[PDB]
Amino acid sequence: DIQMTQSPSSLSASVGDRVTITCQASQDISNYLNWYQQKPGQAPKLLIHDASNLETGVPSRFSGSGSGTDFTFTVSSLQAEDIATYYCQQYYNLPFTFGPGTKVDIKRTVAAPSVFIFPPSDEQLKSGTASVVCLLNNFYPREAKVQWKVDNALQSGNSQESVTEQDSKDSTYSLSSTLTLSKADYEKHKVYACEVTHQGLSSPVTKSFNRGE
Amino acid sequence: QVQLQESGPGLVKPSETLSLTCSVSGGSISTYYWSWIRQPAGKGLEWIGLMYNSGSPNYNPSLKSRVTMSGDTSKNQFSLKLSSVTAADTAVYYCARLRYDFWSGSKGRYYMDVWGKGTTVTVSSASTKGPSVFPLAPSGTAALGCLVKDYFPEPVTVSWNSGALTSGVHTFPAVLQSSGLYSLSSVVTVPSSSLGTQTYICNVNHKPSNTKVDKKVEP
Amino acid sequence: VQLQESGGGLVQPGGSLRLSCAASGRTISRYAMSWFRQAPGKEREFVAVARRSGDGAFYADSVQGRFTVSRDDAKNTVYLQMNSLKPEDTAVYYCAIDSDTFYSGSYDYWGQGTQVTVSS
Amino acid sequence: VQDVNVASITAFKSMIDETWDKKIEANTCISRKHRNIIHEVIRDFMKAYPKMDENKKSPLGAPMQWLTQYYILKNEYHKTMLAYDNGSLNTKFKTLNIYMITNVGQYILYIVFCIISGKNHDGTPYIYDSEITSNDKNFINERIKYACKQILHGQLTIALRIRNKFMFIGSPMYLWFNVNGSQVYHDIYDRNAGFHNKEIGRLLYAFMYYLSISGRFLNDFALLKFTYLGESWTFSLSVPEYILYGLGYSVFDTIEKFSNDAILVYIRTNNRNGYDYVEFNKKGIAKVTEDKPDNDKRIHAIRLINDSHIHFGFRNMVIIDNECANIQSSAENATDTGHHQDSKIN
Repeated sequence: DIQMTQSPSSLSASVGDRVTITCQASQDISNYLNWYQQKPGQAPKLLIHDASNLETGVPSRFSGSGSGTDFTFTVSSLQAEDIATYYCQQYYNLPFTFGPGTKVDIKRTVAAPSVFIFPPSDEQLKSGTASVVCLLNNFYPREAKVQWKVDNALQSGNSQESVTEQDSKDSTYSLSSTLTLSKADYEKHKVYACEVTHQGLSSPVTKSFNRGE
Repeated sequence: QVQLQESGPGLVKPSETLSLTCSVSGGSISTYYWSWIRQPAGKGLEWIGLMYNSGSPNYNPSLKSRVTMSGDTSKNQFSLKLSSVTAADTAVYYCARLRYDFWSGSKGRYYMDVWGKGTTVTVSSASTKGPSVFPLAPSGTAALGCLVKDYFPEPVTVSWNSGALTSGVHTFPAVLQSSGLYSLSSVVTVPSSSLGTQTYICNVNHKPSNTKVDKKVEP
Repeated sequence: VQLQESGGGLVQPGGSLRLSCAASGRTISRYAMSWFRQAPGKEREFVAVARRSGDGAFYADSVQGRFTVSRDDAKNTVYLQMNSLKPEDTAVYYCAIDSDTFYSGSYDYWGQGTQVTVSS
Repeated sequence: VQDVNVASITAFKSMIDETWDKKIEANTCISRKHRNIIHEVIRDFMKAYPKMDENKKSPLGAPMQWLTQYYILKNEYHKTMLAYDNGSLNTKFKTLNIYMITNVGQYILYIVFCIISGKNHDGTPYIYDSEITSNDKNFINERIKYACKQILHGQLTIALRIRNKFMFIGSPMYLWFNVNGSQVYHDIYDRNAGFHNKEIGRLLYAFMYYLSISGRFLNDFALLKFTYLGESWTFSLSVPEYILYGLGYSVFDTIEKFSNDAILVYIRTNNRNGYDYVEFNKKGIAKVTEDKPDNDKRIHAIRLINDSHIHFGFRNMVIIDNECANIQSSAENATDTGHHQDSKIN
């Protein structure tokens, strides 16, 4: 079938910047190309049909052009709500085929994360497992480091992380780190700490608690 | 007002048949063309097949033997059946309206402009398991949440105060633990003066197991 | 590895300054460089970061549009152009190396800091 | 100097009187005699002032002579029509609107008089006189698209309130200037679920569905080409009667073939409940030399035989059934029976 490529695979731009995405077809497809915008957690939204014709209601900052094999999608003034993955798709031959997609991220000012720690709820201990949750709330850039220390002992291989998609309003990220422990190993220690580093933090931020206290 | 909604079992054993249904409102299925599109977690979009207004289906040659698409005019629905499924079929499945255009060449122009919300289907031999909800108790701005642990398969819907509390909510994407059970946490930041004045309840919902849990978070 | 800074001083409100930070013993081209400042009786707050060439520069809300951070990898020196200075900018400005190339903010090595004073 | 066919005006006036009190029931449809009258009124309206004046032309090529008040008011057929019989038809027309129509005479008179007066259902003209020489392609296209769409949408509003199934008057071919039929199809049906009902506006659906899958200009894929007063249209399938009647084309116009495919050109009814047709095979101009039938018997339909959507040529849908309740409008109920009742003329 006809294969689609998109460049770049991802990009970061500030609000107001001019962003341009390229889409290439493995063969001539004339202008039989669509452009979709898939915001996080939603279905793809069709923005442009026939390479250059906007759908009804699409903001004028979106535009597209191209005919043949190479195609261009441009956002004239990037907005914070435009964080999404943009796909191109051909309908010149069956089967319909999509491109790999381009991730458009928003660049904003640095915001340090707000760190919170949560001890295991009393109900969970009755199951033989203990989950210690550390929260990093509303920060930018995305890069951050989380280290677990129980009785000042660095942990490894017993925690899992999860990051939300970029927010469509303040353009921030949120990260969680879940330290999963058995009840046996949980009771052998007292202080449970979560150390967080981020480029907006001059010194590592630590949030800890004492088991029971 | 064309609107689509997918429906079907969220779990299918390997080599068995996936069955999905797309319910159409605001118009007859005999009026437009339709299509099925699926997207695995974190990957791109794959066009499965289309169906004309006459019910005649056209499938993707990659799946050209495993797929069957048919329409039900009496119920205003159309179905998707996928046989001999493997892990490669675990994805979010969408049905869409395929608007057509034949006034710029004999080669038809086709656009998927009206999409459904999508349904998640997981191909696995494991059984469905309901989640365990635990509160993340707080200790200017405070943070609290719920811990949705040990469930299978995806997804889980979490709301706060039956939809009243929306701003400041972060429901993290689920993680797959070494036990094969998913786990997620949903947090929310509130003013510190409201921990004793306002009541906060998280509404966890797990369709594959018919599990609805309302957990009260309190200091 | 040592970070020597210079360029501070006294300025009228609305003036401009250019800070510099040279590095010794290590090449800054592979690491990101951040600028911090500390007013008397306050914590050390973030100002600007200059990641590797091509990875962009990021700023804080209080300094966005007024300060510009740049780097000279050949001379192992980073700069902080400070325009439209206001008395709230009076602090001791430090420069730090992010020891992590993955930009997690492992600020191990710091500079001695230079004094910036904005008053009439 | 203008060619004014007064006979169609008299036949139209008689048709309104005979139908002014006929209530529109669930299956009520416009008879063949009345359709041929409506078909002739619109075609005679265009031939009265067929071309624009050289000093007041549209640079876009839009047929402003049938869309603007400047040309319609001096159209001698329009002038004779609105003044016929002490202007009685104009008196009846001024009392009608889309939301009060209940009888056949009201339905026919309002829709046709709006077309031959260049007026939308909201009273606004199709094109303002100041826009005759307009160069704004997109703006003019929107106005023509609105007029063409609203003629069909307005009748669907009537069909939904009355719950009628087969009342149908088409948009003439000149009102499709740069209009996308596929767009008109989706625009109307995406916006009113009631029009999708299986018992509501079936001939309106069959007219719009056909035009949604076959464009006006098929270029290299065109097998037939109709032309009347400079207005051209191409086809690659069979052309059902509701298409030629709706667009306003006649089998006695300029029919051009671009292939060696055989076509059956139905022209009239016969005494055996059948249809007389003329067959053409070669490329070139297909001229029907037969006499033009009267309004009671005239037929405009073409069945295409291609051996390289076939239901469009089935006998019982390519020709509108005289029994209103037995009119076929889809491939599901498409039948091809009764060919022994027809007759070839060649």
